[PDB]
Amino acid sequence: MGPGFDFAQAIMKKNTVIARTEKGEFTMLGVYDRVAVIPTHASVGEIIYINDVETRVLDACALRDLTDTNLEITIVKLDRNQKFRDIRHFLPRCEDDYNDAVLSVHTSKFPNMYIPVGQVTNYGFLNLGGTPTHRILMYNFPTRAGQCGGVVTTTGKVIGIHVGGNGAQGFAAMLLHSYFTD
Ligand SMILES: Cc1nnc2n1CCNC2
Repeated sequence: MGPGFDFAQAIMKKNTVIARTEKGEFTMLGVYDRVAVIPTHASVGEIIYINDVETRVLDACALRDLTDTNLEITIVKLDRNQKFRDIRHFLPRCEDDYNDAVLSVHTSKFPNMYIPVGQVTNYGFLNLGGTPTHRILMYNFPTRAGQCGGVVTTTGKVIGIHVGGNGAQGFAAMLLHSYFTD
């Protein structure tokens, strides 16, 4: 409907896939080449389904800050026959707060969904389903089961991936440019 949705739509159409693990279906953001991100609670194994295609996982690391605290981001390298559009130039370099964000989701259950979540706080520390977690972004929208992995964007920036909520607020793990230097 406007410039926020236009940026979000561009990321969803070219840079997302449907990832299925033994823990369910997730929005998965492709970042560059065969490299994508997914919430660590997806529990990525040796084999993952990508748009219902059986895919070998070539390498996978969980992201953790230098305090040895969970960031809730898993980076995955897929044995896929096609590269993603490189979107690393849309990743912020530093922790920040934001105006006017959209949360975008694409699953079997929630196809082509775009939520205007408004203002995004650099919240920092969150106890996330019992796990101390750093670099959390917070927005005042009552997000639900099915939205994990959902991509959080502003006009010009891909800022995070949705990892939880409490029924009043939603929470996203920051994406930073330094996670994806090759
Ligand atoms: C690409 C990339 N960046 N960090 C990681 N990877 C794939 C292997 N695991 C960790």
